[PDB]
Amino acid sequence: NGATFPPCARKMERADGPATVLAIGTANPPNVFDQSTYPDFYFNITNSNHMTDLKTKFQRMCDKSGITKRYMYLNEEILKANPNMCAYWEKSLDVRQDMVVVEVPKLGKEAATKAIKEWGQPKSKITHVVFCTTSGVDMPGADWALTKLLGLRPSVKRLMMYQQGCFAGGTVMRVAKDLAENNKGARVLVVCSELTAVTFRGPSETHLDSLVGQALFGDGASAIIVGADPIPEVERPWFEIHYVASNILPDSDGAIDGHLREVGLTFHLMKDVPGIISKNIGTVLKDAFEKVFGNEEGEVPSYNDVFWIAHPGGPAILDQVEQKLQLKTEKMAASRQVLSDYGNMSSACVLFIMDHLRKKSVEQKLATSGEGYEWGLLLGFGPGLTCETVVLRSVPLAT
Amino acid sequence: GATFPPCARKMERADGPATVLAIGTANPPNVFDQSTYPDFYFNITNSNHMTDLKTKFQRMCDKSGITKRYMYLNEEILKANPNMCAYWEKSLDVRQDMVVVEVPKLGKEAATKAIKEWGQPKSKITHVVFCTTSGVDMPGADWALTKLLGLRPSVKRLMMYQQGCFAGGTVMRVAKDLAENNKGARVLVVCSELTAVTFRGPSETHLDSLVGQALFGDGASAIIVGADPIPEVERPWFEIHYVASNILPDSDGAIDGHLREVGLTFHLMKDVPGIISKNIGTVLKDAFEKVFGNEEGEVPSYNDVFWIAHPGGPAILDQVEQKLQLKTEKMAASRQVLSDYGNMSSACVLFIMDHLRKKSVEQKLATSGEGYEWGLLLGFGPGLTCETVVLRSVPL
Repeated sequence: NGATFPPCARKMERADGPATVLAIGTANPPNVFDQSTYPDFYFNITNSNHMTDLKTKFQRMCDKSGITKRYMYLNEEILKANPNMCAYWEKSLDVRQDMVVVEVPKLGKEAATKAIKEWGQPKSKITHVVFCTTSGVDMPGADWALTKLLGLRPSVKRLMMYQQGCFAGGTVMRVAKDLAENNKGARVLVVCSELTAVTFRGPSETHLDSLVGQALFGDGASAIIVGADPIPEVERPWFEIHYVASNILPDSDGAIDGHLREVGLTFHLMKDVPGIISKNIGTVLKDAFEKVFGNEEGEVPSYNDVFWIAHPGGPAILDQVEQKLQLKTEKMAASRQVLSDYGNMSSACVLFIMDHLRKKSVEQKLATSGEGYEWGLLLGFGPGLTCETVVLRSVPLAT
Repeated sequence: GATFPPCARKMERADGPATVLAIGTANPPNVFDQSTYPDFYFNITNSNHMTDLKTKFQRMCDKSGITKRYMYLNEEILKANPNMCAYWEKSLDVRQDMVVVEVPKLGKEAATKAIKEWGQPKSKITHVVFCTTSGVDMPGADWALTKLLGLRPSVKRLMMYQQGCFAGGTVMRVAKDLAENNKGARVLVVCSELTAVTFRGPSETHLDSLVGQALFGDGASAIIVGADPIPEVERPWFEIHYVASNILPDSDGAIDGHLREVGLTFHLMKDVPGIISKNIGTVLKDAFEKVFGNEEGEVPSYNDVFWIAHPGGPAILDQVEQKLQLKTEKMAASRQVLSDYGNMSSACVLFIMDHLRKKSVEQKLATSGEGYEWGLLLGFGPGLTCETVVLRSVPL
């Protein structure tokens, strides 16, 4: 028998509208690093100035990175007091953990305070917390730590996403979607907070993929408030989450691997990451657009007629996706702007881009929060090789 | 505040409650008798000179409520790794080498059993939730499990790392929203825990680390969760109706865990059984109001629901029983798993769920929950976090 007790009404009432972004806040550590002269600083502080050839290669990596500056919790004083972090391969995890278990929820709190202020509702209305970081682990997690720092209700429903990597900006959108939609009244605080203190290390002539990481990764935290059924005249919608998908791309074993070791977090590239992403992105998107839009003539937007939020893992990914899909160069502009101003902040990146997109749209008096377009994409890429796809709708603006 | 015109939900949602459709479990092959574990433990850590500490540990084991545990570790592995037999040696790297391979492996064993019971093609799994407190890696154990099972590369994964002992409740809360908000979703949930990250030699000045050595065992459990079971094809066992999370008052620092170069370290700083047992009544009173209302004759007593309680240790079960005035039968299923397996962290509560339905079938009871319609699943861990889940059984 597949017998069951008599049905009862859904005991936890669900919402009816789509999960909606209601506020966005961001924060970065206070130490600014100009990319043009980062090689000078980096080879000085790692006591590596005798590696003249390797410094030239690193100057090339920095010059070609698409990054103008980065923010970091680390500075010269902290690094000098921790020589094991300045070496390429010395036991360090303990001091790295000591830093990030405190500083990632601290930075997350700064971003969350800004999101909550914009939202304009009292903190006690937050029912769910999603915390995402690739920088350290602890028990209780950063989610608990953030709850304490902000003074949220002790009954918030928390989800702690540790050690996930660069695609997880897409993942948290996918997680928040179901939380918000399946729970009437739920208001989800999503915080992504990333610090390079776990990955910073000195240079090695035989590990150029680890060196690329030293040129690309920067610090940042972003926070959003997600809910369904926004309260009219009280809350303000900015983006709607309509579709989510995840894909391990074909032939991509080992493309991006990271290991938490006694020497800290190591970062490995072993496949042509921009090549794998660009080779497969068309089928990923074609499937997503079919699910969202169907396929009747004149009903499916062209890729040039949606807004783009693409994780800028490096400039080559954006370049090769733009080439493969024949995007006009303005499509990737917002994603490139955040790469320029902040570098690769791992999971936090895509929310910085989302914030930049709406703020530029308002300033330039465009017809929507997504550059004048109704529909858009948010894409995360990372270990797997995992591609996270999110189809969004903007909101109309007065032009 | 304007929006575009509303449209129908683009990913259709389900209508019924999230339902447990299958359960499978698995344990490493090395069995450890709890009565003689102090002999084994003090020998393999070369600590036989700590005569008074061993007496203390024999007492802890005698009173643990545990008869046996399963572990990936054994004498051979431990002799090859003296840095794990010391109290405080750099070891993380070898611990990680073990658990990044072995926790998805053990999870795959439990998952294959769940999937076989479920009876549906594995390509029908749409989501994976992987939960562990044993190691971290990128890609994570969710990706590894997906590869080992041959699941569809488009499965939507949720990787829950470094969670701790409450997370068996957390994954029920996560699976609920995944299943209910997505028509057709079938969620593979796996909890897999290995003591290789926490095992270490004894210290006469850190008795709380000695607690973990007496209580923690290894295991993995897997469930298939979905809403709207396919008629005459899938078989419901339990329904998820209500979930809540609470950080209990005055519990700051009661249970901390840190991942260090010496592995995962375990710290107890307040009266954990006391904090849980003194605050659980308020938590459950709230959940029962939300689920059943406040009307005379409408709300079941705690004695008239089935219990699935994370057996962090015997004192938690004993004090919850006393503070809530439970008859002794209520904690029996939870105590049975503690006896047969020890504290398997997040995986425990799903072992208890499996035992409960299996004992119900073999004893020809009226429901999959010991004959009771409504039940509770509780997880407890760092925070101090209490995860509460109200379940419904099915008639038998």
